[PDB]
Amino acid sequence: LGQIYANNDKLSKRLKKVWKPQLFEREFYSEILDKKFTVTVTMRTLDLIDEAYGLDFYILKTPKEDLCSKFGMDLKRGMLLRLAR
Amino acid sequence: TVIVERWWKVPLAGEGRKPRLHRRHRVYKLVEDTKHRPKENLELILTQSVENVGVRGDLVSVKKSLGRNRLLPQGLAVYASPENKKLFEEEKLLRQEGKLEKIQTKAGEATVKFLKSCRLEVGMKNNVKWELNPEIVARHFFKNLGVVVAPHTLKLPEEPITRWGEYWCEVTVNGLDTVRVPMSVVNFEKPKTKRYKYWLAQ
Amino acid sequence: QKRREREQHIAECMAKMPQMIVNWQQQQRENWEKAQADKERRARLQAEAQELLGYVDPRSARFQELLQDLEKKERKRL
Amino acid sequence: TPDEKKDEIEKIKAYPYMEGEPEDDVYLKRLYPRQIYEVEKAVHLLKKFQILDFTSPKQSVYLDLTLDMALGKKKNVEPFTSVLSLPYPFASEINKVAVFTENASEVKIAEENGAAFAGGTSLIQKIWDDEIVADFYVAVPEIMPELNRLRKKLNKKYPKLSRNSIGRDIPKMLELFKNGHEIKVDEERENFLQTKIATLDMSSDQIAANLQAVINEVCRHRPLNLGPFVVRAFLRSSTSEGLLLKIDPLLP
Amino acid sequence: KSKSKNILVRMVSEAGTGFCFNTKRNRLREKLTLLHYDPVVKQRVLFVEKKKIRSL
RNA sequence: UAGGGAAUAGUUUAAAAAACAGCUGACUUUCAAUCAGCAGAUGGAGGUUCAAUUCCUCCUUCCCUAACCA
RNA sequence: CCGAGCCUGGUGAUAGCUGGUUGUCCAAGAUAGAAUCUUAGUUCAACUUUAAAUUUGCCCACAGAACCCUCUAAAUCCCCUU
RNA sequence: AAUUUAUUAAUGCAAACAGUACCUAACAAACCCACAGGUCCUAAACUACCAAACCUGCAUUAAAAAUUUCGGUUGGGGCGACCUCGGAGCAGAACCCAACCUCCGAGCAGUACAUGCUAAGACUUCACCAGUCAAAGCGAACUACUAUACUCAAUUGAUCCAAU
Ligand SMILES: [K+]
Ligand SMILES: [K+]
Ligand SMILES: [K+]
Ligand SMILES: [Mg+2]
Ligand SMILES: [Mg+2]
Ligand SMILES: [Mg+2]
Ligand SMILES: [Mg+2]
Ligand SMILES: [Mg+2]
Ligand SMILES: [Mg+2]
Ligand SMILES: [Mg+2]
Ligand SMILES: [Mg+2]
Ligand SMILES: [Mg+2]
Ligand SMILES: [Mg+2]
Ligand SMILES: [Mg+2]
Ligand SMILES: [Mg+2]
Repeated sequence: LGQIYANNDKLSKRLKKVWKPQLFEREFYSEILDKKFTVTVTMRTLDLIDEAYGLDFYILKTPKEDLCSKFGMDLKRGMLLRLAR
Repeated sequence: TVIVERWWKVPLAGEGRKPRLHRRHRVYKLVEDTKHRPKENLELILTQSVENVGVRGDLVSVKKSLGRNRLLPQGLAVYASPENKKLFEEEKLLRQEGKLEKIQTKAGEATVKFLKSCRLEVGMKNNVKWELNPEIVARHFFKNLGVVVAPHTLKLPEEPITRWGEYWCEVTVNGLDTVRVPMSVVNFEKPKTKRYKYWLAQ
Repeated sequence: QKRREREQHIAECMAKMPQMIVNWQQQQRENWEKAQADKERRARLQAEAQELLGYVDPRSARFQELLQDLEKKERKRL
Repeated sequence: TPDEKKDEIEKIKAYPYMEGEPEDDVYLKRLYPRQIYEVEKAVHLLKKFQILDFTSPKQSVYLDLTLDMALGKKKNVEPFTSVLSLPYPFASEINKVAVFTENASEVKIAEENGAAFAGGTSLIQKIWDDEIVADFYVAVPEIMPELNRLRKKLNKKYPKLSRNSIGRDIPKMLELFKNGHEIKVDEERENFLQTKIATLDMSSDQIAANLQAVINEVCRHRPLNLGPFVVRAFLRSSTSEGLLLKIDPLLP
Repeated sequence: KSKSKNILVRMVSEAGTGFCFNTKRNRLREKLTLLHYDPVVKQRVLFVEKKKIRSL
């Protein structure tokens, strides 16, 4: 949620502007939980999962402030509880 | 991802303090939208065989759509992580020297599948007396079927062929798979004549 | 290096200058003698033509063209 | 630089090619790029094919050259015919040349240098009133006014200064033509040049020399270092497929 | 505000010093070559018009 | 102003040609058309080359495209 | 009291516009202009006030300040002395 | 009227998402071959189509709106006219002096190419800004073209900014 100058000229009108992410519904498989989840994601999430070599690594490695998802934090607790027990 | 930057400078806050943001610092300019960037490929290690690439343990660079929507979900491929690379590398050593048997390369599987379902038209000229030998027959794979066959691999029926007829050529692909293709010896027709005669006519 | 190059460029350009002036002075004298030739010839031809026809683009154009042809015909012979 | 012409030049450069047979013994041609290169091996291979595909021992090697005959500047060069005899002219005998010269001593120089057809008005009138066929025509400046009658008949094949076929010295094209072999040009102007090099029985070294001569001959039209003049080279026999030569070393 | 009969042009010294001055010339007349004092070399040098600054 | 491109007979095109106009005529009541003739050109300057519309350079005019803000 | 409701808040809105601006006593104190979306206002000059510095200020004798053109004007400027 | 398209709709591109197809106009002139056809006089090269929507980003065009303004002088305002600069009268003789007073003009042109540099002392449109004249000096010019701050009355535009 921000503002922009029309035609990128500070002397022109200042307009409200919202940039929204492109959302995709994709299916992921968790090895630790042995379950498939249909989750709305962005292309960034897919890239981050690729760099982590899987959903389980992404969920476990990513700190709370980077996941930015209550569902993601719930998956982390589920995975961690299975590993702990 | 949209990447933006502020039009107006934000004053330094210092160590251990939060920046003082005025309402002018909400004015942004679009630096870049990363969805328009040139797409990069995804490096995966194959598990099963696929038409494009099929050697188990082959490091393949695929389109991110292909890897994410097909290979990885179905188990046909795995991530090229350091741990996975080590495991597949170890298996390669065993295949080369150990009990584990050697397997066709990516191209070898493609040829074998084509050689299983193909018939060779070995056009031979009527005027000149001709004897069919591996070298001559090898040439016709290149011209007719488009396969580049090494002369030594071919195994002919071992009966001298000087008459138009039907025989069998046993092709060995890379030394592991032996395919027997139907062989149709026919009177040679030049490319232009054969295409005009039949392809154009019908 | 920059200073040495600029000084060298000026020195070279300024050793040619004396001859350049000689050529320039002659061109001015030549232009003075060409203007006189033009002043004379154009006026006479154009003046006579205008007096006859109309007491003047067509006549001027003709004289301004045939004279060029005469010079070209000499250049063609060369 | 028209998009189609320049884009194709970009595309043809893109076509991949490789050195050496792939590891696989038997491989589908589609699965790997073009491979066979060396000009020596290429000639030897073309002889191999001749034996396998029973055909005449002597055949015309119709080397087709995808020579960048364009893009000197953003303005493109044009197709000409720089005629030069190869070091060993192949056994084909061609002696067809028409010379226009009337009431001039050039009539002698024309025939002295081996002109097939030399004449003036009588020859010009024969061309207009009745059919006659020569491969190439030459005319002195004095006869060009009269020759203008055959401009329409020859459909721009009449002598032109652009092709160096108008001049007091006729032997520019006349003398060298019989031994010389014309570097003709494409009709579609796609830059491919079909120019026979040698008979198949010609020794590899002689054919290799015949190849190098053409390389300099073809660059003659635009021998500038500004724009690369050669892209690909396919040495094909009459009854064989073209082979991609490694011409880069031989270019300069 | 009137018909443009003259133009302003930049005269560049031929000494290589790079000293320049602006002069007014008739639009239809040929490019000016002038002998003008060049302070860098401290003597009169030939100048040649290079560009037209504006229309006068 | 910026670069790109362009300049051919009075006019419009071509690779030094054709078409129209001017037409001088012939023939049509008149006029058009039609036939046959005749004039006619390589923006300007400089240079290369034996020879330059066809190589290059500067200038004029015009177009294109983008400016024309303060 | 709808050319656009009402209430609260921003809010002590802003107003070159009008109105108002609280004890005593004395003193000096009137007015060329310029620019300005400026002529109902401002800023700079000018005038006016206070303090300070050191030196002339005012009034004015001769001599002196244009031809062209009609009223050959009343006067002015400069200016020692006083 | 200026500014604007965030918004809404349409269109294009990207993003996202399937795969599908891979390309044929001889002809012997001579010779061979029982045919069917071949030898010579080329039998090369070359991949092309291509995923409907929704959503997101970037553009373009519309609709529908938003924000803001609507100069001054003026024998009231409007209408007409005027708005900067120079010469003359009013203003007769140092300077200054107004009217929607009376008259005439300017928004250049032409010649130089030292209309190079530098520097006492002055003038000044009643402020400021701006504008004006200049000895000596350096460097030139010069052998007497009323010559070294051109002729000309006005012949003109600050700051920011832009180009270089
Ligand atoms: K009142
Ligand atoms: K006011
Ligand atoms: K009144
Ligand atoms: Mg009410
Ligand atoms: Mg108030
Ligand atoms: Mg008092
Ligand atoms: Mg104003
Ligand atoms: Mg006032
Ligand atoms: Mg006194
Ligand atoms: Mg306004
Ligand atoms: Mg008013
Ligand atoms: Mg009034
Ligand atoms: Mg009005
Ligand atoms: Mg003053
Ligand atoms: Mg002096």
